Amino acid sequence: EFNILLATDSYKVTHYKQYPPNTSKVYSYFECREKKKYEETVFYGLQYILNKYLKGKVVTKEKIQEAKDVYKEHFQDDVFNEKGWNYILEKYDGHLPIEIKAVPEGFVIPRGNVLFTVENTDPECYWLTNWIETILVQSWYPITVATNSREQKKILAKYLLETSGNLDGLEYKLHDFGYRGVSSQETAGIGASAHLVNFKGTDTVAGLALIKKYYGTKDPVPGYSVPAAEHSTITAWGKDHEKDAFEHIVTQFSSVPVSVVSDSYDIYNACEKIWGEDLRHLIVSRSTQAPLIIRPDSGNPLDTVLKVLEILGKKFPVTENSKGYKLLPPYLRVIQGDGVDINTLQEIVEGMKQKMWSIENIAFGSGGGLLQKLTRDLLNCSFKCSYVVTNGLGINVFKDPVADPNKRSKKGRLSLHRTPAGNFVTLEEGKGDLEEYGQDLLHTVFKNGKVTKSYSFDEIRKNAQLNIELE
Amino acid sequence: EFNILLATDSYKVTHYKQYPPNTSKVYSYFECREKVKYEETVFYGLQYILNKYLKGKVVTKEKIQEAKDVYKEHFQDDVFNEKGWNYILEKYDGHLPIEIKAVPEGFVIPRGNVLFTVENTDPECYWLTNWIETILVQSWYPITVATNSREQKKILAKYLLETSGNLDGLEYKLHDFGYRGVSSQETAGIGASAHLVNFKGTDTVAGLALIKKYYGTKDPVPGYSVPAAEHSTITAWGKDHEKDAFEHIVTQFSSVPVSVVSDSYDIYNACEKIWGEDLRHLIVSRSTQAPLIIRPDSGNPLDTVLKVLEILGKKFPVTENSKGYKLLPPYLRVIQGDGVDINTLQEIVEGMKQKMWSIENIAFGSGGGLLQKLTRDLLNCSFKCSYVVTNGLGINVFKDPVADPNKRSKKGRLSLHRTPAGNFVTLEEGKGDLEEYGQDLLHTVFKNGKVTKSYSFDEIRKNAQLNIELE
Ligand SMILES: O=C(NCc1ccc(S(=O)(=O)c2ccccc2)cc1)c1cc2cnccc2[nH]1
Ligand SMILES: O=C(NCc1ccc(S(=O)(=O)c2ccccc2)cc1)c1cc2cnccc2[nH]1
Repeated sequence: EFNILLATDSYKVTHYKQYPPNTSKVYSYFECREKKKYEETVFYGLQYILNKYLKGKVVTKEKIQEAKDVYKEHFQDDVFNEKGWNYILEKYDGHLPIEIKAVPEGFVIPRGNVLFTVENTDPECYWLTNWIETILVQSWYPITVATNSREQKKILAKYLLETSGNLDGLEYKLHDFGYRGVSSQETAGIGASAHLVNFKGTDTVAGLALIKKYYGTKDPVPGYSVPAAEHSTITAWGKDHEKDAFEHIVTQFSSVPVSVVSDSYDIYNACEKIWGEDLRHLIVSRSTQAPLIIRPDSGNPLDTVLKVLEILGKKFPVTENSKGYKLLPPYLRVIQGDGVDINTLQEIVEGMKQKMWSIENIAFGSGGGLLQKLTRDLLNCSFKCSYVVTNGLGINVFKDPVADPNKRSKKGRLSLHRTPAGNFVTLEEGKGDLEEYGQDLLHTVFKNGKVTKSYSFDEIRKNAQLNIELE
Repeated sequence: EFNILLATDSYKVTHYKQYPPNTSKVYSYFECREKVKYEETVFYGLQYILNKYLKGKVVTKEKIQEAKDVYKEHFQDDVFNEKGWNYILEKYDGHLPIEIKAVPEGFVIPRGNVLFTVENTDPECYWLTNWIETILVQSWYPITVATNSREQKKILAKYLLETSGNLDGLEYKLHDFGYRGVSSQETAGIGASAHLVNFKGTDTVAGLALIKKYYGTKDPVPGYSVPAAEHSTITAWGKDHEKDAFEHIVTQFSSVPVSVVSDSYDIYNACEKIWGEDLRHLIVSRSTQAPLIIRPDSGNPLDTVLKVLEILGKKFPVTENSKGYKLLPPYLRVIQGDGVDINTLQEIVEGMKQKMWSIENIAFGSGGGLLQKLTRDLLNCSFKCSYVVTNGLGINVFKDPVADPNKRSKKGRLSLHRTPAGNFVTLEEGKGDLEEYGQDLLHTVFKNGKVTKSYSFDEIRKNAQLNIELE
């Protein structure tokens, strides 16, 4: 079972002995710190952590004893704050005396702004605010997946609009292939849910149950997929029977969309001779609601996509759309799901544009690039103490390392506001109390063991919309 | 609750319909596919997956109904194999009719070798082998963390041996700081445990319980830490009271090791004037068993380490060890825990060596670098079908994409052997049965719902030792 007393960085066990004596309040905040790309971030994922790990009776006698036993051996010393944890158990029935205020989930906020704050609500628990730093900071992951996914949606929207004149199908242009490529089952669910803030296509099934349990949608599910082959279902037929595999699969799935990986032996032969000649009659007969989606899966991504389109364009009837770009017939599409990250995505769509191919023709799958190849450094997600009260006096505190001004932190009590021009600003040093900038955009989402404000997945999706979608 | 029917890539739900008719066996294997770095891998983490997710009754009537209901919405159609899953429920009381063979955990094996194989044990469940691809392929993560951690240990060993003449303390030279920097609590535990295959220092407490539950150690715990400050326990004292904070902290922890982050405002001032003058009397009085460990945390990692050492060397009595390298007195050490990955680690120890500083003086902390900044591409961890039986006939199968020879997969039934020179070789096409290469080194680790062979964490550590440790 999960034990919050064992869910912190080891050294934090020792911090209750290190704060100034007579400290009654420790107040800390989280930001995606500005660095001297990724100018704005999607705030998403805190509600998951609040519900799964922080709410309700999270302290018990048994959990306190288990932590005491572990830390005795881990430190080879008795340094654990048993008294402090006992107090929470006795006084609050094991509920955390903490208040967390946060910007609404889905909100899109420029770098360098307060996203949430944490403070103790009982003077005895001054040490608790930063105990939970470690678990709260893991919100960096859904924030970063959601943000990077959104930035890819911006690229797709730009190129789809330019080559087609509209945004039809945008929400299915980047499919999550990352289940096998992430570090754990839990990460899979969290990451997939973050991608679904921006798109509707996922093969990472774990995301669906997470959204249903912690957020909720009006629709039965937040994400969708369609039938498709993998290399094993082609290669199992034997090297000389690739055509037989293709025919069997597209016939099994004749009335729904189906994707067929086509590079087991020779992608170019498969497109030109197998699909383009031998089995063409099974392709040209398909419904617009049930295309074949050809999937290359190796070679230089841009070079391969362009060559595949070039081949298909000569075996199938291509049209020129009203923007002047080439368009495959509606029963035939392509998905590139190898080597796709934000950089290569951009390279591929720009390459297609240069060769006069509409982005209507293609969709992308991304796995490791979408869900695993991300770190806390990308957006400088960071949690810092900005305000303490000692001997009844509040003091504004901060770090400001001489050799790195980028690591300077904010001072005092913080609040988030709209500017007169409709942008965002974080006020420091309690200046929000002057009420010169309208209402604080941070809302209490957690207090004394209870989740106090929640958002549905639908609301989050609404908040995270692109400007171009809004327009 | 976890549901194995919902723990696969969506498209695999549709694969049972795509294999050749009358296929009775699907046999697949995992390797770290061959491409100058990472020539050998540490096999670790499958035992966790087998126990947490695959063993025992993993199919229930309720789980089948849940999956059916989810997939109907996710695919907007009825494509889920209810019959196949009901078969497993009724015939085997929901135990998976699968056999997995694997190399022992902790084993260090060159790239491009079979590490584990999977096949179904009931002809009706031919589809099951690749259903569990997704969950098994997540073994990439503990393998990759353990491997990259071990590669860092090789660097540290080389330089510690050169500069000091021995390997004392090697096992505490790379400390895990990665708890906040990984993508989930589950990942935290898995990754921390993988690092502990090589070292004993961790702040990622989640790793301890995972090891205790799934592997086991003779010792009470597999990993250790010591008291230490964070920026908040320094900055909370106020900007003008950094000295007061330092004095309080080292006095509270006067007889155990303590690390104190010293760069809140000016690391060089902190080292030269606060530690080196104002509080020097509190440092030179400490026990060899209780050093102060000074922690810089910003600036260029190499330049900052070198400058910190130069400052301390002029304020404290430095000796020259038997190798001719400079050594701080035993009550004083440094830890660099900012910007550390395998590359910067190498740069720092080489720079220290060039400046005649012993590696005895320093330890490293690594967070995102150690546990998060890794992907499945680093070692090319991959699962592929190599052998099928259809119409009673076994066929060797494989992919071999024309544009990427590096993605070619192995053919037929596989086995792992010792060569005459004592190295590893993987035999394909069932050739292990020719008995020209002695016994198969893989062991059956899972069969029909039961874990059939397992390893303690102590044995895994022994298997993963460096050659230099063995010498
Ligand atoms: O083909 C796969 N999944 C099915 C699949 C999803 C989306 C698409 S699409 O073109 O975006 C699309 C979306 C919506 C409606 C129609 C078409 C095609 C097919 C798969 C490969 C793979 C590789 N690695 C890991 C996991 C994977 N899933
Ligand atoms: O200081 C920290 N932990 C305690 C800490 C562990 C090991 C060391 S050591 O020098 O390797 C050492 C090991 C064994 C015996 C003596 C000395 C020093 C101090 C910390 C910073 C941080 C930053 N980010 C995240 C999480 C962190 N923990």
